[PDB]
Amino acid sequence: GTFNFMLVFQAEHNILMHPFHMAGVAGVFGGSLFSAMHGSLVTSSLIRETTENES
Amino acid sequence: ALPWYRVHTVVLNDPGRLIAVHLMHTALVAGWAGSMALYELAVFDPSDPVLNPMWRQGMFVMPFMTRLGITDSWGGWSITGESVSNPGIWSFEGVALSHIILSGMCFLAAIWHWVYWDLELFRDPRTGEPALDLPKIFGIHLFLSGLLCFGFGAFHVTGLFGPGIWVSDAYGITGKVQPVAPAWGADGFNPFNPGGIAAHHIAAGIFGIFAGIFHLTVRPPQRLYRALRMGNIETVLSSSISAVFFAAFVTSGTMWYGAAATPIELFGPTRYQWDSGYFQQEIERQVETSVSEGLSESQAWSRIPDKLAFYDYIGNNPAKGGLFRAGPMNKGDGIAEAWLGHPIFRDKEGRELTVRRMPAFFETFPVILVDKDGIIRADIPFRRAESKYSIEQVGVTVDFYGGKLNGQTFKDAPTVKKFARKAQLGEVFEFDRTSLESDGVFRSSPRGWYTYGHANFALLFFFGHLWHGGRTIFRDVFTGI
Amino acid sequence: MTASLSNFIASLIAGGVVVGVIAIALIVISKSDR
Amino acid sequence: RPFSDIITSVRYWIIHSITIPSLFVSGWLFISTGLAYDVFGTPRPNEYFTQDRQQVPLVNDRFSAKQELEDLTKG
Amino acid sequence: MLTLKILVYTTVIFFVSLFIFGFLSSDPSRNPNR
Amino acid sequence: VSGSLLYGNNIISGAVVPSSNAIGMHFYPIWEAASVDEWLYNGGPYQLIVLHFLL
Amino acid sequence: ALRTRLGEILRPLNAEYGKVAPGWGTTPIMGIVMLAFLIFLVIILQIYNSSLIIENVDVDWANGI
Amino acid sequence: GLFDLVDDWLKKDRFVFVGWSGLLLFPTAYLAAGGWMTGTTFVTSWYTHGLASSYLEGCNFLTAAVSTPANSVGHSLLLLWGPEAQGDFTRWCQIGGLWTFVALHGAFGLIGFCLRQFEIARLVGIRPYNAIAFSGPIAVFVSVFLLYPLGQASWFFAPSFGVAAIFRFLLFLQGFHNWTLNPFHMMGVAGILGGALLCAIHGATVENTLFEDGDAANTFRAFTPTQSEETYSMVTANRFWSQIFGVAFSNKRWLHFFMLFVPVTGLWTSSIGIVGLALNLRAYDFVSQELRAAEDPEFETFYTKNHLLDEGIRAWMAAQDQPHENFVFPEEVLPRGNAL
Amino acid sequence: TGPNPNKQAVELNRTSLYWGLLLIFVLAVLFSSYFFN
Amino acid sequence: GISTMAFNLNGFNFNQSVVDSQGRVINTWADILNRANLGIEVMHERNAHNFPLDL
Amino acid sequence: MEALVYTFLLIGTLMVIFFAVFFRETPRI
Amino acid sequence: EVQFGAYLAVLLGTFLPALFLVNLFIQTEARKAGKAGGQDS
Amino acid sequence: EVQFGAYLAVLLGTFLPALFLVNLFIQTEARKAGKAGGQDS
Amino acid sequence: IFTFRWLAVHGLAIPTVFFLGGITAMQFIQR
Amino acid sequence: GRVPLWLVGLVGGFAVITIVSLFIYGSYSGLGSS
Ligand code: CLA
Ligand SMILES: C=Cc1c(C)c2cc3nc(c4c5[nH]c(cc6nc(cc1[nH]2)C(C)=C6CC)c(C)c5C(=O)[C@@H]4C(=O)OC)[C@@H](CCC(=O)OC/C=C(\C)CCC[C@H](C)CCC[C@H](C)CCCC(C)C)[C@@H]3C
Ligand SMILES: CC1=C(/C=C/C(C)=C/C=C/C(C)=C/C=C/C=C(C)/C=C/C=C(C)/C=C/C2=C(C)CCCC2(C)C)C(C)(C)CCC1
Ligand SMILES: CC1=C(/C=C/C(C)=C/C=C/C(C)=C/C=C/C=C(C)/C=C/C=C(C)/C=C/C2=C(C)CCCC2(C)C)C(C)(C)CCC1
Ligand SMILES: [Fe+2]
Repeated sequence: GTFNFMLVFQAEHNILMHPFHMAGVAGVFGGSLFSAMHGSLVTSSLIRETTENES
Repeated sequence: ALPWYRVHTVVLNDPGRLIAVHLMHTALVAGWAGSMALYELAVFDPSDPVLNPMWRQGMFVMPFMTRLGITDSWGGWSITGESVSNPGIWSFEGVALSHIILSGMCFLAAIWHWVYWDLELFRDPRTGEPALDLPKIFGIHLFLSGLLCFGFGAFHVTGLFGPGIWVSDAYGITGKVQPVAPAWGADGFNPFNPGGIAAHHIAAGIFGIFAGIFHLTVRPPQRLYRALRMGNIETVLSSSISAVFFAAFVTSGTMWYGAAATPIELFGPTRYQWDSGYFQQEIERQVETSVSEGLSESQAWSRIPDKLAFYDYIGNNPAKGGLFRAGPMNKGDGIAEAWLGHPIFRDKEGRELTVRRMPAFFETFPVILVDKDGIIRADIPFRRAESKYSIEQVGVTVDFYGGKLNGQTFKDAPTVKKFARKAQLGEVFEFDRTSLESDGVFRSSPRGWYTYGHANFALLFFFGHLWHGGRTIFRDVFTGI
Repeated sequence: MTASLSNFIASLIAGGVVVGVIAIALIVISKSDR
Repeated sequence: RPFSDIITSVRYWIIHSITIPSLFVSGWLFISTGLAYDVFGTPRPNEYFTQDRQQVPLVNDRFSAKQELEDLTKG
Repeated sequence: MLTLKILVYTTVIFFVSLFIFGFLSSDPSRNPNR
Repeated sequence: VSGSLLYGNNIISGAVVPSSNAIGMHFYPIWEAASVDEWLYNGGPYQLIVLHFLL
Repeated sequence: ALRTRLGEILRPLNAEYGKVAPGWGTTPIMGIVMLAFLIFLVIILQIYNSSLIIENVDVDWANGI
Repeated sequence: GLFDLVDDWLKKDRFVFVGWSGLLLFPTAYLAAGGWMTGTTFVTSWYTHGLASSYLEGCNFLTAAVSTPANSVGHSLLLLWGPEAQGDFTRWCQIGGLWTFVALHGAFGLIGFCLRQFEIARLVGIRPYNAIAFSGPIAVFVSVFLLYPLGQASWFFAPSFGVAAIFRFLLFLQGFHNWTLNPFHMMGVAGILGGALLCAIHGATVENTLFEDGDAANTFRAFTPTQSEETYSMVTANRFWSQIFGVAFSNKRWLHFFMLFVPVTGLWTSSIGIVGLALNLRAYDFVSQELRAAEDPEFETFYTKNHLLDEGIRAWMAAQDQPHENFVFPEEVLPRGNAL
Repeated sequence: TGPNPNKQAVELNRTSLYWGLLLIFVLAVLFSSYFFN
Repeated sequence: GISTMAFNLNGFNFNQSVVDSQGRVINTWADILNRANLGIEVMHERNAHNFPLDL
Repeated sequence: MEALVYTFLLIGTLMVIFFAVFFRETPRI
Repeated sequence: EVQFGAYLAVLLGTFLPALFLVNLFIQTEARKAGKAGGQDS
Repeated sequence: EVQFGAYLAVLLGTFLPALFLVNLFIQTEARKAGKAGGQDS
Repeated sequence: IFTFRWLAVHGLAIPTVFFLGGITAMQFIQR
Repeated sequence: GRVPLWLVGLVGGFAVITIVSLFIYGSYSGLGSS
């Protein structure tokens, strides 16, 4: 039903060519990008306080 | 102590137990090969090798056995149609049983190597700790593999002391296992030239043997030893993963596009046979030459073999099934019975209308009839209100040539529509939709399944290589900055 | 030795000259900038 | 040297008022004279269709693409 | 079905009045600092 | 249109079908229908669920 | 620890460990070989792709039989 | 040694790190960006798609694109010196060689960027998790721009480098493959939305649990980079989220690893799905429902409605989407519903 | 033969158990219909 | 975007924007989007419509 | 008959969610 | 209608990994209890 | 021919009790290893 | 003066100004 | 540091506003305006 709603919305309204949908796609992609990068940067620089046979 | 994803790292510095674990993996693989062969033999139907080949029945392991020369079976039948009297040990059942025995012996050896882990062989006299001289072990194993490759190429492919390999015709009508002479020329690199396989294996043998001798003798340089960390087994793991997914990509590509190592008769026609009308063009050429020599159209079309017409059907297209449509192709359409004959569409003015065949992308394609110059002449209207091209307004007739309906013609309206819809997708065949309860949906080749599985495995192993190589390089820091 | 083979080997030479000029530039600077 | 110091430097603007407008004018003349149509082969507004062909000029062959395009792009 | 409407109208006014008089009962005073 | 599991649907095809077009924007609680069966025929549960979810 | 007969035979193969040649050893030969391998691979890839046409090599199904 | 001082100069500290990976990062990435810039400005798609995709022909930013080469050319590399073009830059641009130029150069620049991340991590002495995270976009690019066209008829069916061209790609895959129904796409969208969720929620939680480290309303100036103590109360945030949601984080390392993990695995699953589509092994139909609808004209779900939409979009789009097929569909053949 | 010096233990939190159970069940929910077809 | 488009303020419509000297229309990537939108539109809710316009 | 399997899977997932909220490891400082 | 082999696939893929994880957790807790002296050995 | 519900009965009745017993043995051994000091916690 | 920066910056900026001039001329080039 | 930063900032802003404005005027008069 969600997919049907999205397709009919595209047909009757042209959601893709609306700048606000573009802004939303940019926001979601940027959110994923920044989440991944922040997690990688924080976990990479972790003070050594454990052995190798331990999480 | 150890998280679940890190549990197999205890065998990192126990040369002995590693062997045991690799042996266990080898036993599992061999057992799977044997059991799969046995299951396929159980569900195989060697009745009609013309309209019910191995690839039509969903056989995945049988093509690889038949490629290298395994054709006979203990049941008395042969994959090449003939009958075998007293096949030797090297039949399908013999191969499966040999694999199962190998699996059992490898299992026992794995147990022994796990129990007796502290062997003095895996020790360094200078230090007294377990260690492996990887640059020397690599030389030994590479020399062995080069010897094996040379032997396989020179003896088991050229037929000097071997059965040979599977060699077929350009259209997959008459193919059988025979020795292949090597091709030491530019044509040796033609992917569809089977002599290239023998030439490659002989040359790559004589090449890897020399490489192995070099690695046995010459020690590594210090710069490379420090850079590649040639004292850590994990760099070996990462590089090996690299080579493995490279090979997987190559094999998947060669099967998807076809080569001399993936013959039509074993894995089925490729996707691109249907796009360019390979078999359709061949059929047209044969009919043209039979008419040119002088013969009736019916008998000219009746000389076309059923196998060639069966190749020109969209149900055999590997790029036609679905991901979750399980089972063999026969589950999709039923077992093919016989060819119905080639239909010829003519209109009132005695033209020759041709039904536009559906491409591979589409799953529903309209029925459209066009003449020799690609102009619409008839169709099946979706909305029959103001249609000016309907099959009834423009009288269209069919005349089947060379088949079950050879010499028959139809002038009625509904039957012409039925035959147009049937002929919209390749040739017309007779199927048995009751033996397996075949539903109305297509399915994919072993070609497509192999390509899909191996491309995905290669894509994952690229990531595996990335992670493991990164872990080798950052070993000292891999515990905390 | 067709047109395709000549073009292919000439492309190999173009790659060679590109790598060579990059290396020459690196050698000049790296030295004059210890 | 930091960016802002360079941006506010007078000797910077005395070398960025004879270089930038000249480059801009050259870019303008690149297509004002119509050279770009010939360099990249893109069709002018009056070269999409001709008197002979009134449909889209598609390429159908691969190893003869050069001649096919040469013919299509005749007029 | 009038009974069902009566019961739902009660539940709704029940909880809504609970909300309205809970936020009227000196809520800003309820706070970590005093 | 069927959207329930017991009516030949799976997890993906199943859905709670929105209310009927004849109702339109009109409020359709349970007590406005003459029978519960009719309320189900015109997609009242969609309205109930959506209004409660928003609140 | 547990010297086995086999182990005695295979001992010299694993005897030397960590031995290495100083000063770049035979690295330039490795570079030469890697480059020639790259040339061979691009030759093969462009032949198979039909982007490099050579006499007497038609990338098409043939009649081996 | 000559190698040593060259390596020293490459790892020199400056405004932008060059490194050994720079040698193939900078030229390839620069060439890919320049190829896209020239493509969406001068070269056209008249002879490959029968379209106009350039600023010179009157397209805006939303419609200009670098279109895929003509379908008549197969999976050829379209090398400028290749048999298809044989030099002659103009015909190389016209037949669509710029798409392959951009794609190949961008792929090698992408490899260079991952190598650059590895080298930066090694020089700074930190763990390389950043390269592992970046492996996701690499997988997406390889599966969509390389593997999918390779599995199809030619490069013509790969996505084109443009804004509207990507939308056409989305609609094409939905219409022809039912890509929304594929479970791997569902995993990908779950991962992407979860990544955005995690980013927003972590930002808000950290910013709303700051400590009293100043006297001004502006809380941005109460932080110094060379700080040892934590700036926000992990305990208070944990209690808040355990009282509201029911479960909360209690380990910053696990929190940030989860933030890394979610989007990357979403992208990897989506890439697996696309690789599956490349061979037309698509999750298109539910056989049971298709049957039960075929034998009874009263059964209907949203699923069958989606199938009808797919048939309509396919039939109405094929004629203009694939000009090389010379599809001609009369009006009475096109599927259409009622009066509309 | 002998006591191997490389034998370590294995651990799994309850949160890890919950994550694994949730993952397995959600994967089953996602793929069950497709397997049924 | 969704809220604004609920009141029929759709996205950009760059349909037949490029015209050659004579006047013939040259398709862009937006026109193929319009083609797909037409394909979806003429099929959604097949039996619901009785008049040419979807208002 | 598959409706039973779907219902069982959904209820099992809900039960797992229930156990992860009220039977969680208590985090201590 | 539906494939009668999925049942086995779905049920085994649900139960076997779940029991594997439950096993891991139970043995972890048992080892933890054994390490600390008490009524449990 | 045969009932298609037995498959589930036979396979579940074989696997679930077997995994239950394997679980019991594994947790017993883990507790025993935890009680005795050593490399295992 | 010609540091790597100067280079990279100029290699990114010169084509940018060239293209901007070209694109402006186009906005007038009217059918 | 002779020219103040915000002066060159304003000049650049005026230039970019001009260029972008020339683009919309174009979306309206010429190719692509229909
Ligand atoms: C390091 C940077 C780099 C990299 C990785 C690439 C990579 C690529 N470029 Mg490229 N390019 C670059 C810089 C780079 N470029 C620069 C700076 C320019 C501007 C001049 C260009 C301009 C350019 C054009 C115009 C084109 C490419 C193309 C290509 C692609 C195909 C190239 C090919 O087949 O030749 C491979 C070449 C080699 C492998 C040569 C390597 C050097 C050899 C090994 C030296 C030794 C050979 C020896 C002399 C031979 C001995 C004899 C022999 C018989 C054994 C490929 C992706 C083509 C393309 O993508 O078309 C779609 C294309 O048309 N490039
Ligand atoms: C469309 C979405 C999207 C874009 C545009 C994007 C962009 C970027 N991501 C980067 C990084 C990252 N992204 C990451 C995770 C993610 N990134 C995601 C999604 C995106 N990431 C997602 C979903 C994730 C979650 C896994 C990580 C973890 C990183 C980084 O570490 C890295 C970074 O440092 O960011 C600051 C930057 C490094 C680019 C690069 O390689 O430069 C080098 C230039 C190259 C390789 C040339 C590009 C060639 C391309 C492939 C083809 C040409 C394309 C044209 C130029 C433009 C076409 C435009 C039309 C299609 C409209 C760049 C800004
Ligand atoms: C001991 C012994 C013996 C015996 C042996 C045996 C009997 C064996 C068997 C064996 C076997 C019988 C084996 C089997 C195996 C199997 C396998 C190993 C499988 C696997 C599989 C898998 C792993 C899969 C996976 C998957 C899935 C599930 C899904 C999809 C995806 C995939 C495909 C991945 C003998 C007498 C000889 C001798 C003496 C000793
Ligand atoms: C391809 C090729 C090549 C190369 C080339 C190059 C490299 C080029 C470059 C080029 C370039 C490099 C260009 C650039 C351009 C740029 C531009 C055109 C830009 C624009 C911009 C704008 C428009 C902006 C906008 C905006 C934004 C984005 C945001 C904010 C706002 C504003 C509005 C400001 C060569 C020669 C090798 C040859 C072969 C082919
Ligand atoms: Fe943070």
